[PDB]
Amino acid sequence: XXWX
Amino acid sequence: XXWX
Amino acid sequence: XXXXXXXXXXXXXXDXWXXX
Amino acid sequence: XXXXXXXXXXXXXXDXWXXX
Amino acid sequence: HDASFLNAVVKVYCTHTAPDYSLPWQKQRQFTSTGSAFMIGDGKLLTNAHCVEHDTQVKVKRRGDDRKYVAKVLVRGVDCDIALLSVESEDFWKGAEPLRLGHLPRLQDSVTVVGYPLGGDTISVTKGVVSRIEVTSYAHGSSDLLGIQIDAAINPGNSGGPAFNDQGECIGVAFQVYTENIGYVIPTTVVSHFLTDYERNGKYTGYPCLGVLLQKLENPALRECLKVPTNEGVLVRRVEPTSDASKVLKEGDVIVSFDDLHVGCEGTVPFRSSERIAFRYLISQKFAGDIAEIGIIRAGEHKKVQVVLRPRVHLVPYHIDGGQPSYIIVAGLVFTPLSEPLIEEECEDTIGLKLLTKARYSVARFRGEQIVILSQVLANEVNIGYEDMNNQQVLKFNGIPIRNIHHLAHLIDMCKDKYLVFEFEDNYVAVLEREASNSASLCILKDYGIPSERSADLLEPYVD
Amino acid sequence: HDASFLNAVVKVYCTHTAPDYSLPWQKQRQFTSTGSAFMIGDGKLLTNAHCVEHDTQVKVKRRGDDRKYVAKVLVRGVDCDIALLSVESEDFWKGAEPLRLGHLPRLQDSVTVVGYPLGGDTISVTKGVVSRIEVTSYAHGSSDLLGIQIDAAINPGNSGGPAFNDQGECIGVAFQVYENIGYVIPTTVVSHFLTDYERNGKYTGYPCLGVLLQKLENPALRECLKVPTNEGVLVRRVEPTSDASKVLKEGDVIVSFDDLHVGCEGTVPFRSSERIAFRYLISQKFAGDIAEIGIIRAGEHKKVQVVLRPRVHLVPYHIDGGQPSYIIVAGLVFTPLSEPLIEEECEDTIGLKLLTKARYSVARFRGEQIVILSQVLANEVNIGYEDMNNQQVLKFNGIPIRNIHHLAHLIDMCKDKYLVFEFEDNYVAVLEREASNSASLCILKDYGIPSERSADLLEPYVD
Amino acid sequence: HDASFLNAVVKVYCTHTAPDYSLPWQKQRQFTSTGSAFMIGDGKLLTNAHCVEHDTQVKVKRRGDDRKYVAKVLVRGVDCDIALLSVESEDFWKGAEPLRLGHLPRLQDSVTVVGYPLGGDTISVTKGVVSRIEVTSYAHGSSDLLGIQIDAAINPGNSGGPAFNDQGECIGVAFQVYENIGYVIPTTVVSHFLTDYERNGKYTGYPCLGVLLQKLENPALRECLKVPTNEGVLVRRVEPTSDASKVLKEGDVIVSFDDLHVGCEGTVPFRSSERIAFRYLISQKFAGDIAEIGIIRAGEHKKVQVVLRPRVHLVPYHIDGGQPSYIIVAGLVFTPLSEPLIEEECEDTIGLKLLTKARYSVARFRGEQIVILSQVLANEVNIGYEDMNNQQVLKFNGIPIRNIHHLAHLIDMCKDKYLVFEFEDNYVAVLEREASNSASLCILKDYGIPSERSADLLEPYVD
Amino acid sequence: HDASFLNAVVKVYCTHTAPDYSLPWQKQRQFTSTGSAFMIGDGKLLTNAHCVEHDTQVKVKRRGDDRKYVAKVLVRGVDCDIALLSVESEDFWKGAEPLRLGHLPRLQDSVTVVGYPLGGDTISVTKGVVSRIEVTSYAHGSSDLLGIQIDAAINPGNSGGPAFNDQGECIGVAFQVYTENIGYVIPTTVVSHFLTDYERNGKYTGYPCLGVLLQKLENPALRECLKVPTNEGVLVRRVEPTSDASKVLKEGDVIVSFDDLHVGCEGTVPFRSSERIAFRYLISQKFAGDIAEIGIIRAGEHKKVQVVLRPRVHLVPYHIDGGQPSYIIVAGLVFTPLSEPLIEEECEDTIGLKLLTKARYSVARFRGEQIVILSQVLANEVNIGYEDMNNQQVLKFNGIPIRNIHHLAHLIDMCKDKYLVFEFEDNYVAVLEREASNSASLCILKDYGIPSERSADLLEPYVD
Repeated sequence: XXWX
Repeated sequence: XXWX
Repeated sequence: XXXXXXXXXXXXXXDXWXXX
Repeated sequence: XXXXXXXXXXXXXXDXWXXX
Repeated sequence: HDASFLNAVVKVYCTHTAPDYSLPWQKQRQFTSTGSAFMIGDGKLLTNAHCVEHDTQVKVKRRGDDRKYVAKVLVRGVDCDIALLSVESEDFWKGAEPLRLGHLPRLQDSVTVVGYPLGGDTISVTKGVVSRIEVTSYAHGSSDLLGIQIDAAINPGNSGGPAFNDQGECIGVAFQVYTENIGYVIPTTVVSHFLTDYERNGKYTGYPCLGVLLQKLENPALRECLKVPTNEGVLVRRVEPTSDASKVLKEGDVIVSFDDLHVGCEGTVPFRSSERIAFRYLISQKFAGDIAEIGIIRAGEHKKVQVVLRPRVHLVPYHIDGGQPSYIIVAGLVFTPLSEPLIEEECEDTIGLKLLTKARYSVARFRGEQIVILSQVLANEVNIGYEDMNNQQVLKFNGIPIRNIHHLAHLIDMCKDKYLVFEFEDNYVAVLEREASNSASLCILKDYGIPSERSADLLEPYVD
Repeated sequence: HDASFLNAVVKVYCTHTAPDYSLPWQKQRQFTSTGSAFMIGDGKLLTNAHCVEHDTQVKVKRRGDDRKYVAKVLVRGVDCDIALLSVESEDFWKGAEPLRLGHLPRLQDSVTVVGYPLGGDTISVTKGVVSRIEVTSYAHGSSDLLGIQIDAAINPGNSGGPAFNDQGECIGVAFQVYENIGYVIPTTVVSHFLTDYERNGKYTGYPCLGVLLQKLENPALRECLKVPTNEGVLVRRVEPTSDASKVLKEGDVIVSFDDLHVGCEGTVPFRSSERIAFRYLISQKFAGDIAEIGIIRAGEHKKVQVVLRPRVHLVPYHIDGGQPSYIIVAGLVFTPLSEPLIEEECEDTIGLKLLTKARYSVARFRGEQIVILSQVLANEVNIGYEDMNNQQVLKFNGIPIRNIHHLAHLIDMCKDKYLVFEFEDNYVAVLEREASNSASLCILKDYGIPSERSADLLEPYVD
Repeated sequence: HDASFLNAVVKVYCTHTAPDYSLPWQKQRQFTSTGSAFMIGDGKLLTNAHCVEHDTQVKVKRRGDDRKYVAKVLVRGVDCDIALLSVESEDFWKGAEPLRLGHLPRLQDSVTVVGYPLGGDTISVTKGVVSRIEVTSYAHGSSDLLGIQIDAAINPGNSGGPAFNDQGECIGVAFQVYENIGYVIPTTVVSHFLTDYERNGKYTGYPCLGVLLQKLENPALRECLKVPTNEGVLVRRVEPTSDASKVLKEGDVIVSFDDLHVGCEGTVPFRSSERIAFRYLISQKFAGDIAEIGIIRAGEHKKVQVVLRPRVHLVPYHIDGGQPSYIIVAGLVFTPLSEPLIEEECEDTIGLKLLTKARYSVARFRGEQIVILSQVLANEVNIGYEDMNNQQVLKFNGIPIRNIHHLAHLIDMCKDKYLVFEFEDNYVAVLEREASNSASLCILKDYGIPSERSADLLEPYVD
Repeated sequence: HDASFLNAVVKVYCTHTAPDYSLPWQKQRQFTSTGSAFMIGDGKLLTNAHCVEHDTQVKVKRRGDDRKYVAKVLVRGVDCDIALLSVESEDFWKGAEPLRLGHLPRLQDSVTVVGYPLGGDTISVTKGVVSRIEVTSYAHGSSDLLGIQIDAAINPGNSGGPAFNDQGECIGVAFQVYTENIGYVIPTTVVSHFLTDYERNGKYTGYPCLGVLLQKLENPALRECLKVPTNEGVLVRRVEPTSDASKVLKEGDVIVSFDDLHVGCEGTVPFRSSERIAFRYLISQKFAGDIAEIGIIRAGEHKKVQVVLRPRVHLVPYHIDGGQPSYIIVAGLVFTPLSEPLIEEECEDTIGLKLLTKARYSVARFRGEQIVILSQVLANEVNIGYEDMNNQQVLKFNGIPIRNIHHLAHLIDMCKDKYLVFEFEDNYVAVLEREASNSASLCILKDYGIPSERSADLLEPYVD
């Protein structure tokens, strides 16, 4: 899960 | 050799 | 809950859970 | 003599013994 | 004469098979360790619980007797680290002259600890004084009970043998785990509590806690603000939701007396003639279920209340309740309850900040609550994308908040739905297809491979 | 004409004096460091932000010249680790031939990094190929950007010197601190940094979508979400301070971004036949750009528009240069929790709960701070509260604290009998207001201290 | 009546704030510690000097009482590591029964140390015998004194609590920092410390002969020196600031000291049949005592008289509490080299020559200091001299420097064009006086600093 | 074709017997090591001196030839780390096609290093660029000579083989001692200097130094105070008493030009068209005995002077002059000259501050000066009280200041006096009786035990  |  | 530090071992100073 | 630091390896910055 | 006393001390051989928490269909490697025990009278032997912990078999050897005998573990307190053993028979107990329990020593009282060092066939002895009488912890993060410090170091093999007066009475049990020169002793009083606990209830009910988080009031303005007279009282910062307090106490309460003993600025309280003791001590001398009367200052007003005292409820348990940890596997997704041993075994990383704090900082909101984690995913075509997922807390299943792992297990079995939807802590969501998960069942545990989808306790029916 | 190219590469001498983050009326021990910079044109020197970080003085030295000169730092992007420098001489720039910036290289392309290794003050060179092109992490300041890896290791004194083509164009900026792994900041990042600054006369910073994303590699997962093909990423969370919170919702699946299809992994078409992380797209925009986003919400296709701004950090890495904020109030020292503060004392004495809030919690609103008690300066008034270090403070006299300025204001307006601080644990410290106001001078005329505030906290507060 | 004895033993809570020795306008990070103290009579508490060292506040706590009280440090002998404390309550001392001091024990005598271990705030006890009686080293403050070793290890929180006879007399003070080896400061040392302070209303300190001695164990050596028997020690060196420099000479052999025969080893009769180090005798005198010394000089017997004073240290351990001295002058920070300074930065960045001067060189005159440049605060005026840390400075404008006060004076009187500092290596830094005087405010209004001196350097200077 | 070049490279086998300095009647343990060499033409092989250092025997192996041959060490520069070898014969040299020396490379020039890695029978190659051309040190604390840095790491076994152009010329010799990825190369120019040194003098005369301690003048006020115009010059802080300077230069002199090349604020100086170089470089390109013209500013006045340049005189030597270190033993008192190797071998403590500084900070006051130390005392009835004496510098003997150990040895032999009086650094004095010391001689070295009271060089006659 990545913040973009 | 000692200091006294 | 949360915001505690529930074990008296990982806390310290003046915050202690009372009991046995 | 004394008060030198004769090797350019144990000194540093802007103090250097000149030569080969 | 003197050597009669040492004849009451016994060497303890125990084979240990612990469960593996990381993979809890399996057990850890079987080993044998040694320790000490002694005759307390009747047909009973006293020892540390850690000596007989996870006992596959337990054997005891008399001093000056070649033959080993075979012992059974009657009852074991984990947080006070005590265990009783019975022995069979009739030969071992022949001509045995058991030890009597002394009262609690005074500082500087001479003490000797007797036990069997690791290695060798011979008994050993150390002498010193009682250096310290303090409340301490007998099991990691577990509880706090009275304890005696002595001026002499103790060999691991030497717990749980006796600690003696100069009058030959046993003043407690030696305790060593396995840079100090300070030995520890579980005192007679904690021992008595254990024995009467056992006589009354025929099983270990433990040592109660008040269920409360206290702040010392040293500062003048605090005390003035709270309307506390003289120097007395500790401020209640937090209460445990599963304890009878919190129905009784509130944040901002200053406990003042306990069973009509006054409580000071710091936690202490009258103990014996010249001495004071941490408030905790009184609490610990009660039994599970007991009521204590507590003098309180609420608002500005003196008030009396009653509180039921029960043993601490640990959301992330230290003790596992013995036996084997629960697990359930769905679509190769392996679930267990978070426990201290699991953390210990997985070490520091791969656990992670978010989860670690929850284990350190969180309290049970109701009895039976657990943190259910997904430890690993056993790779397979149904779980693709979900592999590489480690130590994640599951919150919801198909919309429903998970109370504990038996609950989760009951929800899986009642599920007729299209998908199995798992919402985790990150807000991460794993979706799986029910029918395909089932078809994969045998194939997954074969290949990995594992005897059963569950641990036995989760076959049982679920309640509420 | 080879030695011509080197002549644009300058050595950078810098003296850093940072703040003590515990008691930020003081400074830490100054140290000097060296690094590299090069001529990009106009009167401008390009280098690494960290090379000039908290600079008390900056000197630059031309190749084959003994004299140092005085450079001033013109602008610093922190998130891309880039800095521009000027020098006033007319020496220096005399006979200068600045570098041209080249385009983004392709793998196996030849590269030479030029800079000044630590010590000896003679220029150095390494040669390698471009091993990797990827979105990578920048200076733990984190904003993720495109980056180049090279087959060659780079000396710490070499960053911020240039990385060259075989055509003699600069393809990026050497970046190293302290493998056989080089890291280069590529021209497009540099370019972005320049056009940002060319407007505004100052560095605004790279924007972000403000969204927390899950790949969908699982067919079951997609069916459930009614995704047509395998494409899209799933929105787990939306930052409140982002424009996206008014537009995107948890559960949405984003599908296209300015008409580029987001893959079911995190990807996106890059150039020609290549694929790059979705983050690349967002990063190539500017603050205030509007992006059009394709989403699947419920089962239905939608189109939304989001304004893009730089991430609002609850716990900042940057500190904005110079002095950080503080209070005192009766020996209790109050500052904002920051990343730089988090390593002075490193990790301990901070504690699990704080550290995690710093790694996880997001701003609920612009300007929110996590305010901590760093320490207590022992004194009669605070007796019983000494020890007491690194504790987030929540309420003051019942009032939730927004940030340290809010806190400075509530205290100025107080007038009440006691000052009551509720901290993280529900631990509470109570002080007598008069006694505190009377002990002020004694405490900081003792301990001893320039003033009872950082200068900014004097200004009138907001809302 | 046992619990009666314990009731005199108190727990000590102390908050230490020391100076930063590099930039001594600042302080290091305060920390709190605990220790022990006991009642010796009058209104006085006895404890370890280090327990109260650089105290911002001191609290004491009676056994079986929850309340802390406020103690003030009355007097501190540093060289014996002893301290007296007072408390104003009339609580506290209410119902107090102070300890009686017992005589010096004999080996195998039973001993119990009583104190408060770190944490838990309950009293503790250990029992052992007296294992050793010897002249030992004190707090690296060095003055060598009589000391007791015990069969028992002692917790750090236990020093400065009492060590007891079986008769219940105090035989000394527990001393521990941080084996199964205890160290106790014996009653005779305590006694010395009290009578010293009882005069003068302050601590003068143990004196020394000021002489450097070689044993003669070699018969050849003795024949050569024409020593009658095997006895005597040989004088290699004499401290200039000692009274002995006017009386004793290199080469002398000292034979008796106040009519006690010094052995050819370093010894001396102790009590009954025991033998102790010569140092014991000197130590049992007071500053200003005159001692009569037997010597063999050339081949001839002589008798001389020497006044005895506390050793004059060129590089001090003590620092005399509170703020150490400093200058600045154009960013160059000047302080006295001290032992406490030598460990902040520990050993490195000091360098071989300095470290050795600190371990060897002796004062040529009272008040001599080794003055160092700790660091340089970068600035236009000092360009080229930054770096430049921890360098002893010798001359200022041709004038040999006696100490930092002398240096403060020469600078105040300067009026010349350049300020010229010659350092240890013959490295020389030259500054423009005007430019320096003009950069002052900017430098310390930047860096940034309370003032350009430590307060003492303002007072008029001496000669 | 290409492989013809690699055929000029040779593998070097060498057996090493070093002397023990701690006990210098003894030698260290004999071992064998490997390295690289190459044909430079004539009958000569080039290598690193450290490859053949303390050579018991030296053997070389051609590439693709099973037989080992046997080589002699013609001459060895220690501070430039170069050695020449000759080989016998007539078979080895058959069909050999030696390497020619290239000129000095430019930054980024392609380089390949060729040599024989430790282990295995096969030759290896690494390619990179010239990363750096700088003055560095080739032997610990010894001297500073030009050097080439390359972009590729080098295997210890790979020095002292050749470093090549892309034109096949050798641009220097590889150097590796035995976290970088940076290889070092002794350049052709330092090599030329060595070869012509050898042709001219038929022995190694070394690389001269100016004998001076310099300070950079960056600061404006310094330069203004010293009356130095523009930006030029370095300030003379100290001069070596054994060097022709100090008869010529004085503290406070600012050297301005050297052989009519101007010297800047920092030490640098015009080198090649776009480049500058540390002043040291010019100094190093001279030969022992050469005169340099030096432009100076004294007071405020420009002045020209001439200076003879000789190799540095090291009071505490690094190199020992090869062979075995001197020693003399009196009454069991063991004396040797202080040297770097001795320090290295005794490590950090037991050396001590006072002595260590002398070794770091002190210069020779005259040619032939040494620091003589008493390393250990071999216990015996004559030396009682003097045992336990370690690493002490001796200053005087019977009143006389000791110049070096040959001097001390000459004084012992000329001594007819009653006592042997040794005054040490502390002012400590050891007195011994002459006649008894002699009687003990045989007994002491028997018992300890040691072949000889001396090392051979101290039997020789003493001069002045």
